[PDB]
Formats: sequence, C-alpha cells, structure tokens
Amino acid sequence: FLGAAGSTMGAASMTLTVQARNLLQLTVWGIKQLQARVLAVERYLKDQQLLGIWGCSGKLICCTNVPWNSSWSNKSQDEIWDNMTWMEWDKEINNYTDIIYSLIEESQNQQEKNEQEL
Amino acid sequence: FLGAAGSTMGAASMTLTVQARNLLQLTVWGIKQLQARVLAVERYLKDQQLLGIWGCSGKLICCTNVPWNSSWSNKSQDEIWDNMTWMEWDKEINNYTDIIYSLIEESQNQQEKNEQEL
Amino acid sequence: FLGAAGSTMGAASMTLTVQARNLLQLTVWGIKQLQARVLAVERYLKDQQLLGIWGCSGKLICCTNVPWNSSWSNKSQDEIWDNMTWMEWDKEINNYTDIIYSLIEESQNQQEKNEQEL
Amino acid sequence: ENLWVTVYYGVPVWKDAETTLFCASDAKAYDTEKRNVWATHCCVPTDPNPQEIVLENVTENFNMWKNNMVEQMHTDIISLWDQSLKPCVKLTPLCVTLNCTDVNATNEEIKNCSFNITTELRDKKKKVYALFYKLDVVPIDDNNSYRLINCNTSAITQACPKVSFEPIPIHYCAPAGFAILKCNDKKFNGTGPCKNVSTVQCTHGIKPVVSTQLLLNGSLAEEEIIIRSENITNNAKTIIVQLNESVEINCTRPNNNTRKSIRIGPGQWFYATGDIIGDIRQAHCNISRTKWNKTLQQVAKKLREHFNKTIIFNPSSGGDLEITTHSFNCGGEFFYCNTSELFNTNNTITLPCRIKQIINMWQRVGQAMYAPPIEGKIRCTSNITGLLLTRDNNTETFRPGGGDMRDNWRSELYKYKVVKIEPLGVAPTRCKRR
Ligand SMILES: *[C@@H]1O[C@H](CO)[C@@H](O[C@@H]2O[C@H](CO)[C@@H](O[C@@H]3O[C@H](CO[C@H]4O[C@H](CO[C@H]5O[C@H](CO)[C@@H](O)[C@H](O)[C@@H]5O)[C@@H](O)[C@H](O)[C@@H]4O)[C@@H](O)[C@H](O[C@H]4O[C@H](CO)[C@@H](O)[C@H](O)[C@@H]4O[C@H]4O[C@H](CO)[C@@H](O)[C@H](O)[C@@H]4O)[C@@H]3O)[C@H](O)[C@H]2NC(C)=O)[C@H](O)[C@H]1NC(C)=O
Ligand SMILES: *[C@@H]1O[C@H](CO)[C@@H](O[C@@H]2O[C@H](CO)[C@@H](O[C@@H]3O[C@H](CO[C@H]4O[C@H](CO)[C@@H](O)[C@H](O)[C@@H]4O)[C@@H](O)[C@H](O)[C@@H]3O)[C@H](O)[C@H]2NC(C)=O)[C@H](O)[C@H]1NC(C)=O
Ligand SMILES: *[C@@H]1O[C@H](CO)[C@@H](O[C@@H]2O[C@H](CO)[C@@H](O[C@@H]3O[C@H](CO)[C@@H](O)[C@H](O)[C@@H]3O)[C@H](O)[C@H]2NC(C)=O)[C@H](O)[C@H]1NC(C)=O
Ligand SMILES: *[C@@H]1O[C@H](CO)[C@@H](O[C@@H]2O[C@H](CO)[C@@H](O[C@@H]3O[C@H](CO)[C@@H](O)[C@H](O)[C@@H]3O)[C@H](O)[C@H]2NC(C)=O)[C@H](O)[C@H]1NC(C)=O
Ligand SMILES: *[C@@H]1O[C@H](CO)[C@@H](O[C@@H]2O[C@H](CO)[C@@H](O)[C@H](O)[C@H]2NC(C)=O)[C@H](O)[C@H]1NC(C)=O
Ligand SMILES: *[C@@H]1O[C@H](CO)[C@@H](O[C@@H]2O[C@H](CO)[C@@H](O)[C@H](O)[C@H]2NC(C)=O)[C@H](O)[C@H]1NC(C)=O
Ligand SMILES: *[C@@H]1O[C@H](CO)[C@@H](O[C@@H]2O[C@H](CO)[C@@H](O)[C@H](O)[C@H]2NC(C)=O)[C@H](O)[C@H]1NC(C)=O
Ligand SMILES: *[C@@H]1O[C@H](CO)[C@@H](O[C@@H]2O[C@H](CO)[C@@H](O)[C@H](O)[C@H]2NC(C)=O)[C@H](O)[C@H]1NC(C)=O
Ligand SMILES: *[C@@H]1O[C@H](CO)[C@@H](O[C@@H]2O[C@H](CO)[C@@H](O)[C@H](O)[C@H]2NC(C)=O)[C@H](O)[C@H]1NC(C)=O
Ligand SMILES: *[C@@H]1O[C@H](CO)[C@@H](O[C@@H]2O[C@H](CO)[C@@H](O)[C@H](O)[C@H]2NC(C)=O)[C@H](O)[C@H]1NC(C)=O
Ligand SMILES: *[C@@H]1O[C@H](CO)[C@@H](O[C@@H]2O[C@H](CO)[C@@H](O)[C@H](O)[C@H]2NC(C)=O)[C@H](O)[C@H]1NC(C)=O
Ligand SMILES: *[C@@H]1O[C@H](CO)[C@@H](O[C@@H]2O[C@H](CO)[C@@H](O)[C@H](O)[C@H]2NC(C)=O)[C@H](O)[C@H]1NC(C)=O
Ligand SMILES: *[C@@H]1O[C@H](CO)[C@@H](O[C@@H]2O[C@H](CO)[C@@H](O)[C@H](O)[C@H]2NC(C)=O)[C@H](O)[C@H]1NC(C)=O
Ligand SMILES: *[C@@H]1O[C@H](CO)[C@@H](O[C@@H]2O[C@H](CO)[C@@H](O)[C@H](O)[C@H]2NC(C)=O)[C@H](O)[C@H]1NC(C)=O
Ligand SMILES: *[C@@H]1O[C@H](CO)[C@@H](O)[C@H](O)[C@H]1NC(C)=O
Ligand SMILES: *[C@@H]1O[C@H](CO)[C@@H](O)[C@H](O)[C@H]1NC(C)=O
Ligand SMILES: *[C@@H]1O[C@H](CO)[C@@H](O)[C@H](O)[C@H]1NC(C)=O
Ligand SMILES: *[C@@H]1O[C@H](CO)[C@@H](O)[C@H](O)[C@H]1NC(C)=O
Ligand SMILES: *[C@@H]1O[C@H](CO)[C@@H](O)[C@H](O)[C@H]1NC(C)=O
Repeated sequence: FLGAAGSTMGAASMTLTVQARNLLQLTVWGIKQLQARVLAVERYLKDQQLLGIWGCSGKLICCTNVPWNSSWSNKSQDEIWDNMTWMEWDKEINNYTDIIYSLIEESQNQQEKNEQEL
Repeated sequence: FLGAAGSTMGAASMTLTVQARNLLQLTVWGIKQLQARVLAVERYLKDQQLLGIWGCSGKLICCTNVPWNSSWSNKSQDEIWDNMTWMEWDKEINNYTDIIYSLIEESQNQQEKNEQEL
Repeated sequence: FLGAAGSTMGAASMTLTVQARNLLQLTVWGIKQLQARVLAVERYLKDQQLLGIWGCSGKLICCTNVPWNSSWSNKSQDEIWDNMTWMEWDKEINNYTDIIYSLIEESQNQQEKNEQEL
Repeated sequence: ENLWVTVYYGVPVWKDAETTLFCASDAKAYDTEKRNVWATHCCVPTDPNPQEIVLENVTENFNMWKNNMVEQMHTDIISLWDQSLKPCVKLTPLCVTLNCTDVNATNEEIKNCSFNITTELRDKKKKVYALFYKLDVVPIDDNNSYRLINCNTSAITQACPKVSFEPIPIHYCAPAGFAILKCNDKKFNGTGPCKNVSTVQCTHGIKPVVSTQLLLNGSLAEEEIIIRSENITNNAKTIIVQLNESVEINCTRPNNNTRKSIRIGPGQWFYATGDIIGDIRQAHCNISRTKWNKTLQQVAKKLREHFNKTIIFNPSSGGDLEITTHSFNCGGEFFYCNTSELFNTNNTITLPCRIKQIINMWQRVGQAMYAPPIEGKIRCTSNITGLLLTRDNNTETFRPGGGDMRDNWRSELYKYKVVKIEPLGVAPTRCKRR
C-alpha cells in the first residue's frame, strides 16, 4: 500500500489492485463510526459509477478516446513513465482534471451507445 | 435534468447520462438524513443489480431477447420514438412492467451463462 | 431459495440467480436495524468487488486461469457435478478457499490488463 | 482431465452466524389506544402467506443452549420495557412515612395508609389515603409507621396507565443475506443433529409470556413429553419439560377494586388503590385435579428414562416470591401463586395467590416498577404447556425452578438456527478463460 508511491508511473501499474482493494449504542462514539462507514461506501460508489460512465468498469487500465493536449503535458513518455512518480505527475496535471473527465463522459459514452444499437 | 421530459423518446436518449448521474449529533434532525443516505445507496444498488442480471450492467441502451406483445403495445415506431415522450410511454406500458422484467431475468441470463461455459 | 441445497452441484446452477438475488426515532430498536442495513450493503459490495478483480463481474459462471491441484481435490466430475451437493463440496475444499482466491487474483488480473493495453 | 478453477456465484450454501433479527407481527388489528408494547408501530407486518422450503438430503446441528436467538430476544424484551416506562411518572415523592392501619376486612393483607403529599403548589402538602398490599409495605417501627419496600434500594417508575403489556405473538425474522433454519424432527430435544431441516424467512409467532414455574401459553410437543436439558446429569441445570397436552389454569382476582387518582405534581398522577367494594376475598388459581395428576405422573415417567430411579416431586425450597411461587402477569396484574399443592379425586386444586404492586423484574434489583391498580375484577384463562424443573438414592426429587427468563424462550426457539449465506465458491471444469 503506497509502496509504489516512490516508484515510477510504469512500475506502479503492478500495484493497482493493492491501492484499489482497501476501499471497503446511542452514543456519539458509535454514531460517528456509522457515518464513516456510510461515507466509505459513498466514495466507493462514486468512483465506480464514474468508471462505468467512461466504459472503464471492468478495467484498471482503460484506454479512451480524447488525444492529449500540449497544454496538459508536453513531456515524452521517456520521462513520464520511466522517471516520474504518480505524485509528481498529479502535481502537473491537476488543473485539467475536470476538463479531461468531461471530455470522456461527453464523448466516449454517447458515441458508443448510440452506435451499438445501430 | 428532466430537460428531456417533454422531448420525444428518441431525442431523450441523449440525456440518459444526465438522468442516471445524480443518484448518488444524536438528534432526529441528523439521524433521518443518515437514513436517507443509506436509502439512496440501496435504491442505487437495486437498479445496478437488476441491470447486471439482465446483462445490461455496462449499458444505458441494452437490447435483450423477448419480442414485443401486441397486448403491450400496438403502436408503430413512427409514434413511439418520434411523437411520444417517456412519461406518455410509461403511462401505457405500466401494467406490464413486472411481466417484461421477469421475462428477461428468466431467459437472458440462464440461456447465456450456461451456453458460455459450454 | 436454497431449494437446490439438496440438489447436485450441476442442477443447482439453475438457481444462481435466486441465491444471488436476496442480498439487498432515536432508540436502540432502530439503530441496530440501520447498522444491519449498512452491513448488508458492505457484504454485497465486498463480493462484487472481488468478482470484479477476478474478471467475473458480469458472470454467475466464471472460468478463470489456475488449474486444479490434486491436493485440493482428486475427485472426478462423475461425483462432483452429478452426485454431490454444494454443501458437501464446500466441506471438502474449505481449507483451500484463501489459496485459490489468492491464485486467481494474482494471476488473472496482471496477465490480462497489461496484455490488453499492449 | 485438465480441470480448471471456475468461480460460481449464487451457490446455495451457508455458515453459522450471529446477526440482528427484526420484529415482525401477524396482525395490525391493534389500535393506538392500547399502545401494546408488542405493537410498537416500529414492528413490521410479516408475510401473510409465508413460504417454507424443505431442504432434502441435508443434516444440521442444532443447539438450544448455545442459541443466540435466545439472548437477542431476552435483550429486546428488557430494552422494550425500559423504553416503554421511560417517560412515565416517577414515584419518589411517595417515600414518606406511611401511617397505616388494617382495612375493615375485620371480624389481613390490605393496609390503609396515610401520606403527606406535596401538591402542585410547593408550599402545601395534602393528607391523602391509599390502600396497599402487605407485600409492598415494610414497617419502620413497632408502631403504626411504615415505608414502601423500594425506598431502601431504588426509585419507582409508575407503569404507564395507558400501555398494555399483554403478549402479542412476535416473529423473529432474518435480515437480507441471512436465513433461518428450522428443525422439523418431532422428537428433537436438546443438542445434536436434526435430519428433517427446512428454511424459513422467519419463526412462528412466539408469545413473550412471563412466568416462573409453569410455562404458559407455549407450543405443545407433537407426540410425547420431551425433556430438554444442557446437561441432564448436572443438578445445577434447569430441565425444561415440554408437554404434549395442555392443562388449563383459571385465575382470578375476585375483589372489586376502585382507582383513586392522586396528583403528586404538575401533571404527575399517581394511581392508588381506592376502596374495595363488596367482600374482600383472596386471589386464586384453579387447576383440574385429574388433568394435573396424569400430567405430572407422565412427566415422572418420562424423566425416569434418563435416570432409572423412582421420581417424586416436592414444593420449592425457598427464595423470594419470584422463585418460590408461580409468578405470572394477567390482565396487567401481578400474581404470585402457591404451588405446594401441585408438586406433591375429581376436585379442582385451588391455589391461593398473592398480589403485589412494587416489582423488580428480571432480577434487576435497583430498577423498581409500580403497577397501578385495575378497576373491576380479573379473570384469566391460560394453558400450562411446560414446566421448569431442577433436581436435588434409589429415588430422585424434582422441584420447580425458574427465575431466569431465558429458560422460557429457549423452550420456543429450540427449533431455530440463524445462518448466513455465502454464495461465492469454486469447483472444477475443463473450461478455462481462453
Ligand atoms: C394465555 O392466552 C390467553 C388467551 O388469549 C390470555 O387470556 C386473555 O387475557 C386477556 C387480557 O387479560 C383477556 O382480555 C380482556 O378480557 C376482558 C373481559 O372481556 C369479556 O368480554 C369480551 C367481549 O368481547 C367483545 O368486546 C371486545 C372489546 O374490545 C372486542 O374486542 C371483542 O372482539 C368483542 O367485540 C369477551 O370477548 C371476553 O371473552 C370476556 O367475556 C376485557 O374486559 C378486557 O378489555 C378491557 O381491558 C383491556 C386491557 O388492554 C382494554 O384494552 C379494553 O379496552 C378494556 O378496557 C376498558 O374497560 C376497563 C374496565 O376497567 C377500563 O378500565 C378501560 O379504561 C377501558 O374502558 C380484555 O379484552 C382475554 O379475554 C383472556 N382470554 C381468556 C380466554 O380468558 C392469557 O392471559 C394468556 N396467559 C398469560 C399468562 O398472559
Ligand atoms: C365495582 O364497583 C363499581 C362501583 O359501585 C360498580 O359500578 C356500578 O355498577 C352498577 C351496576 O351496573 C351501576 O348501576 C347501574 O347504573 C346505571 C346508570 O349509570 C349511569 O348513571 C350513574 C349515576 O350515578 C353514573 O354513576 C354512571 O357512571 C352512569 O352515568 C343504571 O341505569 C342501571 O340501572 C344501574 O343502576 C352503577 O352506576 C355503577 N357505578 C359507577 C360509578 O359506575 C362496578 O360494576 C363493580 N364491578 C363489579 C365487577 O362488581
Ligand atoms: C405455600 O403454602 C404452604 C402450605 O401449603 C406453606 O407451607 C407452610 O408454611 C407455614 C409457615 O408458617 C408452616 O407453618 C410453620 O411450620 C413449622 C414446622 O416446623 C412450625 O414450627 C411453625 O410454628 C409453623 O407452624 C407450615 O407448616 C407449612 N406447611 C407445610 C405443609 O409445610 C408455604 O410456606 C407457602 N409458600 C409460599 C411461598 O407462600
Ligand atoms: C389451551 O389449549 C386448548 C386445547 O387444549 C385450546 O383450545 C383449542 O383452541 C383452538 C383455537 O386455537 C381451537 O381450534 C379452532 O376453534 C374454532 C372455534 O370456532 C373452530 O371453528 C376451528 O375449526 C378450530 O376447531 C380448538 O378446537 C380448541 N380445542 C378445544 C378442545 O376446545 C385453547 O385455545 C388454548 N388456550 C387457552 C387460553 O385456553
Ligand atoms: C529513488 O530515486 C533513485 C534514483 O533514481 C532510484 O534508484 C535508481 O533509479 C534508476 C532510474 O533509472 C535505476 O536505473 C537504478 O537501477 C535505481 N537504483 C537501483 C539500486 O536500482 C530509486 O529506485 C527511486 N526510488 C524508488 C522507490 O524507485
Ligand atoms: C411540444 O410539442 C410541440 C408540438 O409538437 C413541439 O414542437 C414541434 O414538434 C414537431 C414534431 O415533429 C417538430 O417537427 C417541430 O419542429 C417542433 N417545433 C419547433 C419550433 O421545433 C415541441 O418541441 C414539444 N416540446 C418539446 C420539449 O419538444
Ligand atoms: C436425495 O438423494 C436421493 C437419492 O440419490 C435423490 O433421488 C434420486 O437420485 C438419483 C441420482 O442419480 C436419481 O437418478 C433419481 O432419479 C433420484 N430419484 C428420483 C425419484 O428422481 C434425491 O433426488 C436427492 N435429493 C434431491 C433434492 O435431489
Ligand atoms: C419434514 O418437515 C416438513 C416441513 O419442513 C414436513 O412437511 C410438512 O408436512 C405437513 C404434513 O401435512 C404439511 O401439511 C406441510 O404443509 C408440509 N410443509 C412443507 C413446508 O412442505 C414433512 O412432512 C416432514 N417430514 C418428516 C418425515 O417429518
Ligand atoms: C396516624 O398517626 C396517629 C398517631 O401517630 C394515629 O393515632 C391517632 O393519634 C391522634 C393524635 O391526637 C388521636 O387523636 C387519634 O384518636 C389517634 N387514633 C386512634 C385510632 O387512636 C392514627 O391512628 C394514625 N392513622 C393511621 C391511618 O395510621
Ligand atoms: C404530615 O404528617 C404529620 C404526621 O405524620 C401530620 O402531623 C399531625 O397533624 C395533625 C393535625 O391535627 C395533628 O393533630 C397531629 O398531632 C400531628 N402529629 C404530630 C406527630 O405532631 C402533619 O400535619 C402532616 N402534614 C400535613 C401537611 O398534613
Ligand atoms: C433495607 O434493605 C436491607 C437489605 O438491603 C434489609 O435487610 C434484610 O432484609 C430482608 C428482607 O426480608 C430480611 O429478611 C433480613 O433479615 C434483613 N437483614 C437483617 C440483618 O435483618 C433491611 O431489612 C431493609 N430495611 C428494613 C426496614 O427492613
Ligand atoms: C437427545 O437425547 C439423546 C439421549 O437419549 C442425546 O444423545 C447423546 O448421546 C451421546 C452419547 O455419548 C452423549 O455423549 C451426548 O451428550 C447425548 N446428548 C446430550 C444432549 O446429552 C441427544 O444428543 C439428544 N439431543 C438430540 C437433539 O438428539
Ligand atoms: C455435566 O457436568 C458435570 C459437571 O461436574 C460433569 O460431571 C463431573 O465433571 C467433573 C469435572 O472435573 C468430574 O471430575 C466428575 O467426575 C464428573 N462427574 C461424574 C459423575 O462423572 C458431567 O460429566 C457433565 N455431563 C455431561 C453429559 O456432559
Ligand atoms: C376453567 O374455566 C373454563 C371456562 O372459563 C371451564 O370450562 C367450562 O367447563 C364446564 C364444565 O361443565 C363446561 O360446561 C363449560 O361449557 C366450559 N366452558 C366453556 C367456555 O367451554 C373449565 O372447566 C375451568 N377449569 C377449571 C379447572 O375449573
Ligand atoms: C487543447 O486545448 C485547446 C483549447 O482551445 C482545444 O481547442 C484543443 O482542441 C485541445 N486539444 C485536445 C487534445 O483536447
Ligand atoms: C403475449 O401474451 C400472450 C398471453 O398468453 C403470450 O402467450 C405470448 O407468448 C406473449 N407474447 C410475447 C411476445 O411475450
Ligand atoms: C499444487 O500445490 C503445490 C504445492 O507446492 C504447487 O507447487 C503446485 O504448483 C500446485 N498446483 C496447482 C495446480 O496450483
Ligand atoms: C400425547 O397426547 C395424546 C393425546 O391423545 C395422547 O394420546 C398421548 O398418549 C400423549 N403422549 C404421551 C407420551 O402420553
Ligand atoms: C403435601 O406435602 C406435605 C409435606 O409435609 C405432606 O405432609 C402432605 O400430606 C402433602 N399433600 C398431599 C396431597 O400429598
């Protein structure tokens, strides 16, 4: 768990099942823990719902449509997958998180579901 | 959200990703809300479980086996998808909701899973 | 529900959709039931998460990699699927439950996700 | 022969488990005036057309003595009573010197007592009277000066005058993911395998009847008297005897009581026994002599099969009234009947009974309740469906047991077990992923 945090992005792909696995009286002492349990479930479901929307429900590694912007990253893979860690990467992309997600939901889903019926 | 409620059934198919997206102290003031959160999760999971049974877990549009009965609907698609709205449609099918669902669970699941192992 | 408990393992495969379907004021009287509801959800999600990891999320019958050990069972199918019930079977495998699950998880995911991107 | 691992989900198997069960009832025929504690309006209706599935070719080990359904039922009942009494009037203002004389039942057990009670206006007290049963009042002096028995230990909560405590059959039902197994072997006794096993959503309705020597209104054995014990050779254990035939008991409270409402504060009312109208007579219970005689002899005969000694019965050895007498509730009144005439022609056995209002239920000394009087007369009809017996030679002696209420529930829940479903499992096939 987070053993790969200092590893490069490529190497860290072998721990995706580790990081993704530990996500699951009338007194305040107890009610606050019940609330925590409900929240853990809600956070879990929100990530699963989002992956479902993107067509990534069965995948830890999920290729989608939407090419990369030079405004998001101008690095070669020689640096991104081999030298950088995921923390370092998140620190550079961060500002574009919402942008990228909208571009998948509004594309990958609509342009596959209508086409599949047709 | 429900912007498509007045739209025809076909047009409304573009908003399936919208309608499906907003589904997620020791005082009564707060306990009733904790209970509401638990219920929202339970309703969400029941719909997801049912889609899984029908083989529709990854789809917003899911074709299944089971042909239509003239007792369910005798309209052409010229009216159903192009003039009628989903509210109007639900008002005509309603009585057959349980019938159609049973016919998918008892067919689409059993006749695909045994065959896939074989 | 458990009607197939006395049936053989093969016959019982027709009820997988049955067994898998029924899984979903301030006072102790009420708080204990709220806690029970939260637990039912947590148990449900843990089984679904595990099936997802194994690549079995959409299936009631899921073939995986990992061959059988004679140390687990040296019984022929002539008895396993045609004469034995699932309770009887669980009583013979039990000790290897964690072993098999570990082998599926650590093989089936890593050997598919990378191969699919590549 | 190259078999591969295949995962199956929805496998019909189970493991023993302990979980939270819920209250369910058959009828919603109960109104909101009665407020029966077992019609809480927080208890759900059960299935009017319940299913039961017979499991063929299965064996299941049942154990009534280690059964956790019993502990849960016990806990729910204690909790229910404490909650029901929570908002009602406290009688701590009555712990005052009582000036008591005998009632005019003259030429026994009822005392006419005077109190000094603070009225709604704190500057004034009023002198008032109430009648009390002797069992509720302890002398302070050798003079006519008395105290209520609880002031020495605990505060009293007055039972809510509008709340019924009449038993209503309750079904204990499993939560999602769980199931209840039922043993259908007619002769199933204590612990061991049951061959005829079935699955239900829930238990039959069980009436939460409280009694200490004779079990009342339960379910009868199908063919013969069944004797159940954890360890039949351990004299410290209760032996639960289930009868295959009921014996009726007719109980009454023959004097006509009246109720006197005494204000003890700003909306705080105390209900006192007022004057007795008509004759003053003793409470009692009626058991047919012939039915009792054959029943007790059959119990001795069946007990003999486990001891091979001549079996006799004796009256209880001593303790407080809850253990020495047949304690039971009827009509909301609390009776303590003397059973020395049972554990010993064509007449009726009439057992004298005493009645008391200050109660410490389930041995919870420190939490007293006051049972307000009921106007008019009381008539009860009940069935003896079993006995709670203990043991001390070429003979053996049995005596009434009881006191600990869990023994009265083991007698109904002995047939049930809670298991959880574990639907995920593995079996061999030549089918492989690719
Ligand atoms: C083992 O099982 C047995 C069998 O169930 C248990 O024995 C039962 O115990 C019950 C509770 O003690 C007892 O019920 C009381 O019976 C009294 C006598 O009733 C006679 O008249 C009725 C007439 O019936 C018709 O009217 C009623 C009115 O509701 C309808 O409901 C019926 O459907 C009929 O339409 C006969 O049916 C009986 O057979 C008798 O002849 C009743 O008076 C008493 O009711 C009063 O007390 C109630 C307390 O909860 C209260 O809710 C109700 O409203 C009444 O109270 C009014 O009157 C009093 C008078 O002082 C007043 O103070 C109140 O303010 C209010 O105005 C109950 O109905 C069962 O009859 C009895 N069964 C038998 C066969 O004896 C046994 O207890 C159990 N064992 C143990 C250990 O628990
Ligand atoms: C226990 O003692 C109680 C008190 O004495 C008994 O109550 C009494 O019972 C008798 C017999 O039924 C009643 O007599 C009848 O009364 C009605 C009229 O009643 C109405 O008018 C009176 C006037 O005082 C009023 O008090 C009542 O509340 C009514 O408004 C007549 O029409 C009949 O013919 C007959 O006379 C008494 O009235 C009644 N008293 C009270 C105060 O209710 C009770 O029955 C005894 N219980 C037992 C089991 O013996
Ligand atoms: C239940 O009822 C029985 C009677 O059926 C009660 O037993 C009787 O209790 C009285 C108590 O005063 C005994 O009287 C005393 O007996 C001793 C004997 O040595 C004597 O020395 C005393 O002077 C006095 O007479 C009476 O004998 C006894 N009856 C029998 C047959 O033993 C019993 O106490 C009642 N129990 C309850 C819990 O109410
Ligand atoms: C105490 O035990 C006796 C039996 O020893 C119980 O008496 C039995 O009660 C049942 C009701 O649960 C009666 O069954 C039904 O009675 C109705 C009456 O109209 C009838 O129409 C139905 O066809 C059916 O027979 C049963 O006959 C009756 N047995 C006798 C011999 O009367 C009694 O209810 C138990 N409880 C109490 C408090 O007495
Ligand atoms: C922390 O950084 C150091 C320095 O880069 C990593 O150690 C070497 O990294 C280079 C990168 O190409 C490898 O070629 C070397 O083989 C690594 N050294 C060794 C001894 O293997 C170090 O591994 C980084 N930390 C983590 C967790 O990877
Ligand atoms: C409400 O009904 C009106 C009337 O049908 C819809 O307006 C027209 O619908 C016809 C149907 O074939 C179209 O061909 C026209 O082009 C629509 N009018 C316009 C100006 O586009 C109206 O759109 C319906 N409401 C909604 C939300 O669709
Ligand atoms: C319980 O075991 C019995 C005995 O095997 C089962 O009954 C027979 O099982 C054989 C097994 O090959 C079948 O060929 C027979 O046809 C079965 N008998 C009948 C009348 O069909 C019985 O079915 C088992 N219980 C369950 C629930 O299957
Ligand atoms: C085994 O137990 C089952 C109940 O689980 C018994 O089946 C009941 O038999 C009676 C007989 O008249 C029927 O009225 C019930 O409707 C049956 N119940 C169910 C659920 O089928 C069965 O008879 C018992 N067998 C033995 C040998 O005791
Ligand atoms: C209440 O207490 C008093 C004395 O403690 C009891 O005795 C009465 O005392 C008064 C004092 O003046 C006398 O006038 C009365 O005549 C006494 N009564 C009798 C019968 O002699 C009184 O009896 C007690 N009351 C109760 C209900 O116990
Ligand atoms: C409280 O109780 C006491 C006695 O227990 C009452 O005192 C008696 O009051 C009467 C009134 O005439 C006197 O005649 C007695 O002599 C008093 N007894 C004693 C021992 O002095 C007292 O009055 C009661 N308080 C109230 C408010 O009634
Ligand atoms: C106050 O409570 C104590 C116990 O908490 C009582 O002591 C015993 O009470 C029982 C009850 O019948 C008697 O049989 C014992 O003989 C009592 N002990 C002694 C040493 O006598 C005490 O008696 C209670 N107060 C009063 C006034 O009785
Ligand atoms: C019902 O009673 C029988 C005895 O008639 C119990 O038999 C068991 O026998 C073995 C033999 O060594 C003893 O070790 C056990 O202790 C006995 N069990 C008990 C509970 O004493 C049988 O187990 C009893 N219960 C059931 C459900 O069959
Ligand atoms: C019932 O419990 C009693 C408890 O003592 C067991 O009997 C005795 O157990 C002690 C344990 O040290 C032995 O030393 C004694 O020799 C035992 N007594 C006899 C007569 O053997 C008793 O065995 C238990 N019975 C069952 C059926 O479990
Ligand atoms: C208990 O009370 C019941 C009635 O409440 C008695 O049953 C009556 O018995 C007589 C005997 O001849 C019959 O004639 C009546 O018809 C019965 N009544 C009913 C309603 O059936 C019963 O006998 C009493 N038991 C005792 C021990 O006295
Ligand atoms: C990059 O950002 C610009 C901003 O206008 C946008 O027009 C272009 O389409 C984006 N490229 C990608 C790959 O989304
Ligand atoms: C239509 O309903 C009838 C009712 O008997 C049924 O027999 C027929 O198979 C149904 N058709 C479809 C498409 O289910
Ligand atoms: C069976 O267990 C042995 C234990 O060493 C292991 O080496 C072998 O690979 C196992 N076989 C299978 C099919 O996993
Ligand atoms: C059980 O009750 C029935 C009622 O007819 C009786 O015949 C049978 O003998 C009783 N059982 C025993 C052991 O006496
Ligand atoms: C009841 O037990 C007492 C014990 O002393 C005995 O003397 C009396 O005769 C017994 N009564 C009957 C009816 O056996």
